[PDB]
Amino acid sequence: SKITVNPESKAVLAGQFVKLCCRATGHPFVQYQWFKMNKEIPNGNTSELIFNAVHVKDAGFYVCRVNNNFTFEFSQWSQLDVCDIPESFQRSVDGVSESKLQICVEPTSQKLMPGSTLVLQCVAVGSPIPHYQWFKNELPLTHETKKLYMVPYVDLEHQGTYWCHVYNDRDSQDSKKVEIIIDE
Amino acid sequence: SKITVNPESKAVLAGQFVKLCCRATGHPFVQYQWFKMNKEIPNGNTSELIFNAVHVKDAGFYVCRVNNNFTFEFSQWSQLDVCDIPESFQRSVDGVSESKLQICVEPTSQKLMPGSTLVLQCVAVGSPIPHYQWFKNELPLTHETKKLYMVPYVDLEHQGTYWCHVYNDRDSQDSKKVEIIIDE
Ligand SMILES: [Cl-]
Ligand SMILES: [Cl-]
Repeated sequence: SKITVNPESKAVLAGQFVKLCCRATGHPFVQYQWFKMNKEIPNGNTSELIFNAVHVKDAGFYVCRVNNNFTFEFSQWSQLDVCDIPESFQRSVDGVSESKLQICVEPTSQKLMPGSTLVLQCVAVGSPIPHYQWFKNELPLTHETKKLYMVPYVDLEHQGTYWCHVYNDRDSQDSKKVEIIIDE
Repeated sequence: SKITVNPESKAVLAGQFVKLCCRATGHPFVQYQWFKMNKEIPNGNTSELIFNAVHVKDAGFYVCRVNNNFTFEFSQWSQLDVCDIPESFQRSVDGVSESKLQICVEPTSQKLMPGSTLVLQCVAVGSPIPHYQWFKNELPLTHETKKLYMVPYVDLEHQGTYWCHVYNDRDSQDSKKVEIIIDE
């Protein structure tokens, strides 16, 4: 029959306790079957899909099929993103995944020389899944929408103040504004 | 602002004309930006994302972000599946993708010997995306939910009548019931 609760797309750290939920109107008098894409997850025949301690391997797209005698309904797709980061960044994050949007890894300030690789990282967790947008000197970096902002070979033109805008539709958080100096 | 039309997950053949749609309440007085996962699709700044002649490379997960001055809303994820099949199976399918659920590639009847590889194929197109479930002698084959049903090395026990149940939530279509003989 019809679905009351659809699963949320979310970003979590590896090792954390994570659930994905699907609840029908007929609950508990319906059948549930979870899928990671077209793979029928074995023993994922319950309302909520539980990863006791997520692994990066677990990241991907999930859907839940709910049936009731005659019908069949597929839930919305849920994207599970699993980030592997050192313990040193897991401050203010326990072994249970929480929905709150929060930056775990912040960008860094660097003095590089022309020809260096510039690597900028911003890792956040939250539900709904966080989105990224990198900025340089108050302007958004066209198409820079990942945790990583990388420049293979820097010119002097790459100098400036950088930050990442992390956001969903419940919250947003700008990362530290970092300074990238390019000289010799 | 709020979203009126969310994109549907769909399966299409390569070369076909395909659209993905997102429409907000504020239309046409809003901004649209499409994404293939976290990649900001360039020039996908319109209500509908158009693939004039899809390529397999195009398959994947898409979302549309709609903003209106203050707000931001992400649509539901859409799964685009692109199947590459010979022209000989494209009968009753033109160069424009249609929503109707229909089997293009059917399983085949075979007389194999113990140790053979048994390959069973069932390819369908439709919107919402079709789902598969293989059956043997009236019983569903536990966890066989892909276009392909493959057995690397057949025993005599693999003999029987097979078919694929293709389905979404608007329609379903059973494939030809095929006979698999295992002898010598
Ligand atoms: Cl959930
Ligand atoms: Cl659509």
